[PDB]
Amino acid sequence: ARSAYSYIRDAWENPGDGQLAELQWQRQQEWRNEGAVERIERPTRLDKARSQGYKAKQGVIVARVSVRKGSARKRRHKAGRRSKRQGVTRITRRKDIQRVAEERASRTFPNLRVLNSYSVGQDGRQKWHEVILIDPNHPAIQNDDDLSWICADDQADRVFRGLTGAGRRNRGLSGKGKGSEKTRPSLRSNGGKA
Amino acid sequence: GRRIQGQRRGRGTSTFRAPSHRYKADLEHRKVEDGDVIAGTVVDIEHDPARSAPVAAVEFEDGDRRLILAPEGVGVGDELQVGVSAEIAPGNTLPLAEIPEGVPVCNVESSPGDGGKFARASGVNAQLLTHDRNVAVVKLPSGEMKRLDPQCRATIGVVAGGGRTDKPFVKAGNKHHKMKARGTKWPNVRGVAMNAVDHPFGGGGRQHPGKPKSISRNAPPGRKVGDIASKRTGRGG
Amino acid sequence: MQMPRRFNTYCPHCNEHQEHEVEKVRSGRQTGMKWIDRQRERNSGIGNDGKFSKVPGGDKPTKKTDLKYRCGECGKAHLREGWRAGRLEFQE
Amino acid sequence: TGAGTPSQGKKNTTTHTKCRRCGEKSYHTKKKVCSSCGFGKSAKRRDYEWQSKAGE
RNA sequence: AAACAUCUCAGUAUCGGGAGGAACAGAAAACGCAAUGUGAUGUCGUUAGUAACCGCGAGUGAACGCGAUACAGCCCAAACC
RNA sequence: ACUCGUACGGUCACUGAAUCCUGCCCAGUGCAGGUAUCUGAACACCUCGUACAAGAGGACGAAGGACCUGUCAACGGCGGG
RNA sequence: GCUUUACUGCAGGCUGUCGCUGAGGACUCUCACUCCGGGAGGAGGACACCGAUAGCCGGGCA
Ligand SMILES: [Cl-]
Ligand SMILES: [Cl-]
Ligand SMILES: [Cl-]
Ligand SMILES: [Cl-]
Ligand SMILES: [K+]
Ligand SMILES: [Mg+2]
Ligand SMILES: [Mg+2]
Ligand SMILES: [Mg+2]
Ligand SMILES: [Mg+2]
Ligand SMILES: [Mg+2]
Ligand SMILES: [Mg+2]
Ligand SMILES: [Mg+2]
Ligand SMILES: [Mg+2]
Ligand SMILES: [Mg+2]
Ligand SMILES: [Mg+2]
Ligand SMILES: [Mg+2]
Ligand SMILES: [Mg+2]
Ligand SMILES: [Mg+2]
Ligand SMILES: [Mg+2]
Ligand SMILES: [Mg+2]
Ligand SMILES: [Mg+2]
Ligand SMILES: [Mg+2]
Ligand SMILES: [Mg+2]
Ligand SMILES: [Mg+2]
Ligand code: NA
Ligand code: NA
Ligand code: NA
Ligand code: NA
Ligand code: NA
Ligand code: NA
Ligand code: NA
Ligand code: NA
Ligand code: NA
Ligand code: NA
Repeated sequence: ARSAYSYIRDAWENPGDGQLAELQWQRQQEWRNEGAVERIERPTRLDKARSQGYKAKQGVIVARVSVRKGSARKRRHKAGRRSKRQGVTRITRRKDIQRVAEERASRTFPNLRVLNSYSVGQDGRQKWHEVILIDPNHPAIQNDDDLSWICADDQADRVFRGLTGAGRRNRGLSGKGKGSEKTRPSLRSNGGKA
Repeated sequence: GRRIQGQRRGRGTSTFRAPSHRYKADLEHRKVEDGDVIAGTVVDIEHDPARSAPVAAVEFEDGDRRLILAPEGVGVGDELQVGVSAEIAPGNTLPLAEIPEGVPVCNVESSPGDGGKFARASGVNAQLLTHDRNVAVVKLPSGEMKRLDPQCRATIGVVAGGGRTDKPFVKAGNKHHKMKARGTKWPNVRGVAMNAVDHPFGGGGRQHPGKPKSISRNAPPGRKVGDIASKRTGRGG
Repeated sequence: MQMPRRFNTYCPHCNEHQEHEVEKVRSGRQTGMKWIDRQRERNSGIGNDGKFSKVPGGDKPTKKTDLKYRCGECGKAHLREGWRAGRLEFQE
Repeated sequence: TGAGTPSQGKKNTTTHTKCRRCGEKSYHTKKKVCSSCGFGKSAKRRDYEWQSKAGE
């Protein structure tokens, strides 16, 4: 039969309807008063967290991060620029908000490593994402066959190098075929053309 | 060109800042739980560097010693009172509602409890006109009719120091000394006396504004100079 | 100048002289779906839009004759070279 | 007053000094910042790619 | 580009953040010599200055495939406990 | 920032002590107010088109403009016959 | 470098629209949101702010 989890998931398909709607209307009031990075005891979306690698276990951490909505916060040019480069208003960053959130969280927990993240809504001026981080130095995790991979030395600061799921999709690596000529194996090896 | 003087201002550098560290007190009404049992005694009358007008030191029953926006006719020894039950005499502060119309008022709050915002300069005063259970109409020194919450506190009387504007400065030096006590760049160089690079009116073989002085409300900073959104100019008609 | 609305002449379709009807070519409406239309939308952005920032040329003192010749029997039309004409009016 | 020789006489102020971190006489004692290694400003050592030819 | 605005120089110079002895990528919601076909990913040779872009100007510019190098495939979430 | 400030304030400009004074001009330009009517973008709405979509048109119409007015110690003007 | 009713654009201002945003062509309310208040609570209120987009102005700047 349906897992209880399927009900959490099912509710988040429409965060604007039913109970979830009223719940969000309430929570955001408190969230808007919390910091930029708030560690939380439990994922707001269990099914999603668990689906992304979460586990009720020592060394597993979750944190809700708030990030502003919109385009790049850019300063107008202070020297000569051809029209093409005189823009300010329509310029958007190449890193999506979710990735920005994942980075702010990781910096907050210097010792932890980002495992994944998911969205938990937004109001008119900010978006909230919950990030799952892992303690690569805790034996509880070092002895976990489903997570100890994140303990390896080459997984250090993985979020800052775009090795995150959100980091990889944002890098245009989803497609294995047509369209990923200038993304795989890396954006940089392809002369930054994607 | 270069940013105009008006633009250098906003950065809040030393030249444009007020000598705050040299000011005495942030004149605001007291906060009373309620009742009115708050009365104090004028201990001294001091000079307020930020307003070129006198201010009075007052010791309150509950040991609190604070400077206050002093109205005309208040001396050492006098007893002032602040609250709903405050008496109706010069220097006492109480919500507009409790104030009898026709009475000149000063240091009027815009929102109840904000400590006072209107009518605070030398010799000016507000004029409570209408009452109501909803709105208290007051006439501000500019002549405007202001609808205020009757719960807004105010001080009875006109601000002290009246008539200061009556005497001319006579000389640059006097302006200078006063100006030194304010957040302002002085003296003033006319735009038309500058180079084009420095001001929209700069340049030319002779001095004159290069265009009409009346500028739109929508003009951007760096260009909004001269007569801002003037509804008219001159003295004609 | 003046010009007959109808007259006998060669119809390149019937391949034989027949009465034709002369008419001025009315402009057809654009659809905004040609490749150029797509390039305009796609290539216009921040700053100058190259060719898409250019604006409509001008006018020659007199324009050339822009007519359609319709075969009176097979109903098909053909085009001809035009000649400079300040004004062109038909007769009947 | 000339901006040259006559204005050189007032120069008896101490600014840049031997830096505790890098040893270069670049520690601005007024700003408490080394113009050479970044001491006082950055935990990381001051360095720029323009300090050498681009392809080197 | 014999001016110059899109274009070009160039995603270059330079700047911010970070990993490793190598990084990154990686076991198809692929390819599409259309097939009764291929079979994770890098890289090298080629495909090819071809397709594609472009005041359709000047310029710009791949991929599949093929020949090679080296080869390696797996773990969760959930169902049921 | 102005601002420990509040129109007897302080911002933006012009003229430049005193004395006697400071005429005429609102057409243009500027600013400001008003505006039946005209003009006026996008979203949503209606029609046609498309099993969808592109697209064409309609209705509605903000600021702004047209139009009217105020204003020269506003830019400036004060001729020929 | 500077100017402007040169060309082309870019900030900025005004204005419509969408999101935040809710209850019963004009209107009431309160629960988001904003502000005043130490607090209780008051004022404002689905507007304003902020995000997005559209038209006008736009040598302030390139
Ligand atoms: Cl990380
Ligand atoms: Cl003054
Ligand atoms: Cl014709
Ligand atoms: Cl194949
Ligand atoms: K260039
Ligand atoms: Mg590589
Ligand atoms: Mg104060
Ligand atoms: Mg004066
Ligand atoms: Mg000063
Ligand atoms: Mg002057
Ligand atoms: Mg000069
Ligand atoms: Mg200028
Ligand atoms: Mg003069
Ligand atoms: Mg003059
Ligand atoms: Mg453009
Ligand atoms: Mg010098
Ligand atoms: Mg050239
Ligand atoms: Mg050419
Ligand atoms: Mg290129
Ligand atoms: Mg291919
Ligand atoms: Mg297992
Ligand atoms: Mg002079
Ligand atoms: Mg506040
Ligand atoms: Mg220029
Ligand atoms: Na970290
Ligand atoms: Na690309
Ligand atoms: Na001038
Ligand atoms: Na494109
Ligand atoms: Na050249
Ligand atoms: Na040149
Ligand atoms: Na081009
Ligand atoms: Na073959
Ligand atoms: Na006039
Ligand atoms: Na006028």
